[PDB]
Amino acid sequence: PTQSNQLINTASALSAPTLLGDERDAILAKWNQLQAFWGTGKGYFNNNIPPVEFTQENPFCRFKAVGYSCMPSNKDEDGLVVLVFNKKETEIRSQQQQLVESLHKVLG
Amino acid sequence: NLPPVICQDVENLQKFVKEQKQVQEEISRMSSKAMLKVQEDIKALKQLLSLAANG
Amino acid sequence: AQIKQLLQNPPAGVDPIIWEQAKVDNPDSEKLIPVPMVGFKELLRRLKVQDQMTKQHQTRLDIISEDISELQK
Amino acid sequence: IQRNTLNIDKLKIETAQELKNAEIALRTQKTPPGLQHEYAAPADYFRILV
Amino acid sequence: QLESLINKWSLELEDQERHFLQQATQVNAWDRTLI
Amino acid sequence: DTEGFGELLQQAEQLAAETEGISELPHVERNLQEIQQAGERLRSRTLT
Repeated sequence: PTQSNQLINTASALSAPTLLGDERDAILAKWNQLQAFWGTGKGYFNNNIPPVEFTQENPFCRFKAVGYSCMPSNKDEDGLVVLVFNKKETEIRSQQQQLVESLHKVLG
Repeated sequence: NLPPVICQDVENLQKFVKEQKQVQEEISRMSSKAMLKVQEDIKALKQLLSLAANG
Repeated sequence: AQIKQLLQNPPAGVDPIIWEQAKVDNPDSEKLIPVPMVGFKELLRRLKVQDQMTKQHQTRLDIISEDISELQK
Repeated sequence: IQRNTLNIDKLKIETAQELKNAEIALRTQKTPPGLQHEYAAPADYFRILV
Repeated sequence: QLESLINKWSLELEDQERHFLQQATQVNAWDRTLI
Repeated sequence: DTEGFGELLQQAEQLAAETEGISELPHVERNLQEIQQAGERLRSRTLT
């Protein structure tokens, strides 16, 4: 119901916009296609409906591939939780007892 | 003769094309030789470990 | 079950043909999982992690040279 | 008009290679000096120019 | 006007799509080398 | 490629030094015409 009607707006924006009322809508179809291919900007297609917002997650964004990643091999009773900090490791290691205290206080 | 927001999104694309290209350049500066040295070292340190083990 | 439920659906804006093919292109099926790459900013995020992981491999090879300097002496 | 065609698509190739040369100058300046030794492309340009 | 920027940003996309795919293949190799 | 015989020699000295039931005397590094004799002096035992 959402996705079905988003897809109809996207298909309309990429082939048959009706925003401008003459030959300029055929140039607007190319503008909507270009924006969708770059994965940015806005598919304007009718004066009565919001534009098709384009991100790099949109199907027509050409800047996509698949790559590879290792899965984790540690188990839930290993207790291993990762925290990433806005800190350099020499600050983390020198604060490490104060960080253990602070995490213990965050554990009540 | 267009809605003004379509000019603003032409200006937004004239920012975004540069943000992709500047990162395509940041990638086009990267070098594998540090990762090739890791394979250079893995041969040398295996041979030096075998000289140790055999001795 | 977690792996198979994840692989059952193409990620946001990946084409199904590319998502199914990337499960055949995967060289180790129980250590490794297919994960998308989207825009040059994800490629740069990988390359910066490859730079820092290269250094973290080097910092262990540096110590393996010290571990072998124990042995030969 | 055909003698214009072949001059135009020649000049299009000429101009596209000079954009590709000036991208080496644009990249060498954005490369930090601690990595500028890894970027062979200025010496590739001078070897090709010779 | 606009269509000249469109036809240029086609030629700067049929530029960058190649660099993206080559840099993606390069990253897929270097991820496997570090594994 | 540039990975010479020293890799394989280091594995050859091991195949000797893990069969050498240790003497009180070292062994002699035979010249190539003693090596050619030792091979045939041994093959002439084996083929009996």
